[PDB]
Amino acid sequence: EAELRLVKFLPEILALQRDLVKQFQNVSRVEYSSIRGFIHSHSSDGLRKLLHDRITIFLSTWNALRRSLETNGEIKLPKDYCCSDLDLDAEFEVILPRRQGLGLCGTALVSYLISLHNNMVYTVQKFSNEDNSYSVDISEVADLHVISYEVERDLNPLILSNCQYQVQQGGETSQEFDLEKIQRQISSRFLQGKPRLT
Amino acid sequence: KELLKGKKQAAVVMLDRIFSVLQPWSDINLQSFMTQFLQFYSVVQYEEKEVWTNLWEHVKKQMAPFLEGKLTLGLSILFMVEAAEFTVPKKDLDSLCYLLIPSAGSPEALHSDLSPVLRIRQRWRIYLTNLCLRCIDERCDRWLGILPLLHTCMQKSPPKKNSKSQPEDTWAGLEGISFSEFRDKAPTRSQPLQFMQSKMALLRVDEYLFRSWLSVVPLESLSSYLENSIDYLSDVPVRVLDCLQGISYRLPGLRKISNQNMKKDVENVFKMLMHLVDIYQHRIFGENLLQIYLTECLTLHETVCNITANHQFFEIPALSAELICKLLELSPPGEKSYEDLVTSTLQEALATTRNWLRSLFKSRMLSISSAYVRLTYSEEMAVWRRLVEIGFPEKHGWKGSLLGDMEGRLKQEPPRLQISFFCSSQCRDGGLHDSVSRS
Amino acid sequence: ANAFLPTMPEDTQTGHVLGSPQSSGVAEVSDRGQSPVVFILTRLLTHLAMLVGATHNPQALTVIIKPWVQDPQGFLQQHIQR
Amino acid sequence: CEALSIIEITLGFLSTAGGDPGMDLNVYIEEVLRMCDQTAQVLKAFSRC
Amino acid sequence: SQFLDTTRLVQSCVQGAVGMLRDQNESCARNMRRVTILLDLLNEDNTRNASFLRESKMRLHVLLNKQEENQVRSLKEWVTREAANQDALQEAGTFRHTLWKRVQDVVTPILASMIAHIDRDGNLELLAQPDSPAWVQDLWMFIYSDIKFLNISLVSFILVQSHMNLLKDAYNAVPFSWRIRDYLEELWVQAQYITDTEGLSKKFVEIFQKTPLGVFLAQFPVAQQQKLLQSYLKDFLLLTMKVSSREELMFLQMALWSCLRELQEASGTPDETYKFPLSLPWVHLAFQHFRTRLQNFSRILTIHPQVLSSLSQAAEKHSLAGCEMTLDAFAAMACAEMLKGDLLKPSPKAWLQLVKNLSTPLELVCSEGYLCDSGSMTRSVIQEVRALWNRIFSIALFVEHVLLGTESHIPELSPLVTTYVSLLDKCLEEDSNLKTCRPFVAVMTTL
Repeated sequence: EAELRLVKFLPEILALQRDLVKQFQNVSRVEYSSIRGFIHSHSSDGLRKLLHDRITIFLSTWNALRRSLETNGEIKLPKDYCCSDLDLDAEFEVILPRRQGLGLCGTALVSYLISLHNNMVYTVQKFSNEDNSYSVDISEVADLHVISYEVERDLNPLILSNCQYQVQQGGETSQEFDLEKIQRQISSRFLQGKPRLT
Repeated sequence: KELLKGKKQAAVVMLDRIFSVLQPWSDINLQSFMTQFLQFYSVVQYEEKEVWTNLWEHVKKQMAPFLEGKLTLGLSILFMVEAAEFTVPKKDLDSLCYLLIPSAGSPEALHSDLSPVLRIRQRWRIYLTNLCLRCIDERCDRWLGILPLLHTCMQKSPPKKNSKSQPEDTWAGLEGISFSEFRDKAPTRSQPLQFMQSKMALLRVDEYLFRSWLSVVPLESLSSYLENSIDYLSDVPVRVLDCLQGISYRLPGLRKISNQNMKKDVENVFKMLMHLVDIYQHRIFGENLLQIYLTECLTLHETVCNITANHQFFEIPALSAELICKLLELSPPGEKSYEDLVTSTLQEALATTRNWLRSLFKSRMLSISSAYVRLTYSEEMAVWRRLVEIGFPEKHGWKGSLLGDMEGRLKQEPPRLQISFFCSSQCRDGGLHDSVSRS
Repeated sequence: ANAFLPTMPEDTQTGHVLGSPQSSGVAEVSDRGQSPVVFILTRLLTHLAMLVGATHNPQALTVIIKPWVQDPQGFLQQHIQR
Repeated sequence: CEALSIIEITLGFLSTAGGDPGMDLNVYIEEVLRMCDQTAQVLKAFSRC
Repeated sequence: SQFLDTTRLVQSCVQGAVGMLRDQNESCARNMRRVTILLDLLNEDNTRNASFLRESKMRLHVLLNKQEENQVRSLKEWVTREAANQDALQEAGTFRHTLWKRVQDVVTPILASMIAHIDRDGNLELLAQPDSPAWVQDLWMFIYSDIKFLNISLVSFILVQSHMNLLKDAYNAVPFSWRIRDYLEELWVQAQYITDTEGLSKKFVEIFQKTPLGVFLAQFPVAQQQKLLQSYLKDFLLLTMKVSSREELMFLQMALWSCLRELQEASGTPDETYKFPLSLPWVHLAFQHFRTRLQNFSRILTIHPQVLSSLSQAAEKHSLAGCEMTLDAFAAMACAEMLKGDLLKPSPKAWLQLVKNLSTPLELVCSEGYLCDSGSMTRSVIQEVRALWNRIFSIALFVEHVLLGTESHIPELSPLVTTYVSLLDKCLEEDSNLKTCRPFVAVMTTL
């Protein structure tokens, strides 16, 4: 659950990676040392604060998820990547999405979110639906394609809406979780009608 | 007239009302005053001078608490007279510019504390630039203190090499001011150097101001600017890279040197630059800055060989080769990247010297024409003595090469007239293994 | 001495490879084959017996626990608190 | 050297696109990629390939 | 100057420049196509090609001048550096051919990088077409003749990347899609940071009219401006959402035209920024005001492809796209009519997959958070869509609760409950509102 809480932030970090691919399609030319020097190297102040918001989102997702990547991700990455809390004064090459050295951070994070989402939709799509051909690419992922909710506003009242109180004649109070109604409620709002990402 | 007296009383009480809300200091309050004055101007025998009469009557009053015993007054009166497009008197340029000069603001952390007052980085830029060009008429003394305000609300200092970034308005950071008619004129207004002598502490508040002050000073008063600012360079031994960039921006904009005055001025500037190099240390060259100094002194050599074409002006490339001699003879040995670097820069420097020497000697030597054989470039042996005497490292060339050049220049002459010239009291001063005499 | 210690994550990676307990990380979901209740109970009993051994000779828990060099007691107190 | 430059260019074209496996190499050179006259010797060489 | 035949040099370097380029290895390999295109339009006959030669030489001038400030002046003296290079002399034969091979090997990667920056997705063929009007070539030779609006940085087998994930030979109708889109989104971020969200459209159109592209497009007359506007609609939809059809793209172009006209119908009568309603930046305003209301519609056309065929009658029977963004409501109505037409015909199982996949978008359309405001006819259409979807969704609970149960466990009750499906269908067409008494009593008695 705690990793699907952060799939909402995936179009934001893909906006980051698309803007960096669109800006830095080169090799051995980017002369920026740290992230804070690059963020203050922009003149249009709204784009500075927009990049600040997206990089704060990226650092929060990275500081959250940096333990399952080196033990459950399919991309084997070393231990000199996730042994520190990243910040705004860290190195700049951790956000440019390469595939061999020190740029496996962004790529491994996006690929692991896609792999978690595709593993869970595969579990759903193997248990009951038994076939579907709805599959979208990663070129038009908006907000409405990923599994997004909140825990204190959208998860806790649905689950609290299905704890049933039973009282016998002798006088008791049994709490029962009728799992069929919670399954039908959780299924038909979040995790049905979603694609199978490629 | 009685309604206009009531109109003036309404104006003074509304100006007092909007001066009372100025006592809390935040941008949220300052956003409201532009809304209040726009509606005040929207509702106002009422000539346009009567609007400016009420504004000019108050502004004379608050100098008395503020000249002796204060930045918000100048920004407020800038909002008030930009808010009407109103001519100011020349004599009021003496007061309003002093309302902006950031006295008691000498830390830059206090300037970053004053920054959230002025967060939008675009409107104020046009406001400060129109105010600069408006006050650019001949009172024009205090406007140098407004530059530390307009250098703190934008990006940091670009450290790159010259002829890469852009010309002077981006390096200095002005981008709206046509200073080039002013460094090149009849300099009747030398009051900027007194103003910069008096107001020295403003150099602690930012990094742009030394650079922008370098690109505003005249040539005959630039050496005085470097002598008055030794201690600021003692605080930080990196701003001589900014001195090199400012002179490599300033030199090619000048045309060919034609008088003794510019000869005196450029020789004085080069002696103060060599003086401020050789006072301190090679701590100037720290944290691998050496390569950028080498590229700047090669560019400086190239732009000073291209503006000397009279050969009696050999003192200036002589200075510009002893300068690269001094900066080379100070650096530390680390590997062979430094060795290949010093060889390549010395080769290109001697190539530039040889290409200078081939540029203005476009005729023969010692043409006779009178039976009294004399040089046609009469102060020639001083040039060869001076450009040969600088001591480069002699594992390189500079002595096997330039002397071979002089030998190739000398055998173009017939032997009878050459031998008759060699003992004619113009091949004088046999100088105790003066090597051109051994040549 | 460099034994495959219990309840550690796995892709081997011997020792006690876990960060600071004041981390903003995920809630440490159970590994390759185990229920979460048995996992967190076994982690708790494991950290209690390592701390009992850590109060005797903390240099051996410096050569077992990987990142710090400063102290074992407060680090494991924060872990037992969590 | 001229022939090697010509054939490195044409292998750079033939690699990342398609090619008719007949079509004698001159009728590829002057009209399809519209190459001018470099030298007659390399064309008399490539005439039977 | 006459010191070198620059045209012969460029025409010699084209083939070696284009032969190092590669696409994403199946995305419409156009190397021989680029050779034919550039060699057709690097001549001096037409004034089009002459002006393109003069401006390409000006871009080569400024890019080599910025490229050669890094040189250490012993590589700027190229003749002396090349005469000292013995192996290149004895590899190229004589000296003048060796010098010309040197200038060819210098210009060739610069030209290749220049083609990799120009030919992003097909921008050259808009010059290679005939019978293209003056806005195409005039805007193409306005954008390429400006250095600061169109930066070309430089760098081997250089990669040029596609942006439109396009079909066979798209050749995007605006002469540069990506530079105007990225420039207008930079202008969007600066516009929504400077002012608030009340004068955002006014400040955005006025900050567009300030830029040199805006004062270039104002001197066009009305008809070329309108053609540019529909072309920019079509390419903006191909840029943002990858759409795998031609006629789905026409319906989305009418829908975003309806959105743009709706947003221009929102304000009553300022008539100073509505002295330019036929202008470019409105498109971005429409998308930034309506993005989910387009994207949901894209999802309702991507899961169910056949319903577009039903939409192939709808504008012929309603004449939509005139006043309000309405195609979501007729796509909802056509989809609910398609599910109400059959209910069982491929199989019951495939009918359950199809109705459970469209459950989420069709439930999102019939919500008051999605439809914020429009005219009263769209709201009336959503109440009938609500009622018909409530009927269809109640049938979906009935099927997935009794019919697959008796098809899985006890196959002796299906010809009864498959009759009671039609019995509930005949009792419910009149009142589709389970919140009152009589249909609730009817469903209990039918059960």
